[PDB]
Amino acid sequence: GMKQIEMKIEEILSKIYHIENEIARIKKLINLKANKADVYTKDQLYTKTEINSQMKQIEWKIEEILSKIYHIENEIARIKKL
Amino acid sequence: GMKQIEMKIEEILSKIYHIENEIARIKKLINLKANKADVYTKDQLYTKTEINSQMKQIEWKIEEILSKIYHIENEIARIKKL
Amino acid sequence: GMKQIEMKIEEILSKIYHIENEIARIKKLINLKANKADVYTKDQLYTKTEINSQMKQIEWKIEEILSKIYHIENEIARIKKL
Repeated sequence: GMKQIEMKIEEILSKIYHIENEIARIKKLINLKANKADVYTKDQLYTKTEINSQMKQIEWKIEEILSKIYHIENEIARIKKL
Repeated sequence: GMKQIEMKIEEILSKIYHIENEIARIKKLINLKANKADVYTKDQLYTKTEINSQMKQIEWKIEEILSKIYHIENEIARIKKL
Repeated sequence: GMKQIEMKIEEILSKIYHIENEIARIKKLINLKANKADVYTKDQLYTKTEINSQMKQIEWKIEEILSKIYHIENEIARIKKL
């Protein structure tokens, strides 16, 4: 059954051929992936949404300050009879 | 030694079987990994700790301003004899 | 042609040997890659450059406020003839 062995070998060669192709693809895919060492994880970062919320709170405080200052400027104008 | 060849073939088939299984696993693993193109690296980002430090400095400045404004309001009250 | 079969088998064994080595390497590489589940993507994050721009705008507003307050302090000094 030498011909039978020859058939099993060709089957094996085709399996290997497709595996080698899949490995070539995999290696390329892996090179497009980010390393753990080069990135930060979610626990280490604020999102845009979170930063926006923090910034909006600062804006609010600044606007309250601007209103206070404007009131003071008019209080001064009143004191100066001006 | 046809039986001997048959043994080597079965050994090879089992090696291939396990390789194919490992490749299937790998492909699934890879699909769960983040692409370099979709993420920022550490050099491009501030952490929560860094943002917190920056925000705390802004808070400090705002509190110094609020204290200045409160002093000015009382200076005005004193000028008004009020 | 038993010797011919023996040659094809050794060729196959060497192909498998190198594949197994490449798979071992791949598995190690994959373990160094970041998971999608553990990271944020670009659309979800501000970069250092963007945060710096936002912070610089806050600094600008704070400096404008400090200048306003300094002017008011001197207006008060003038009112007090002091």
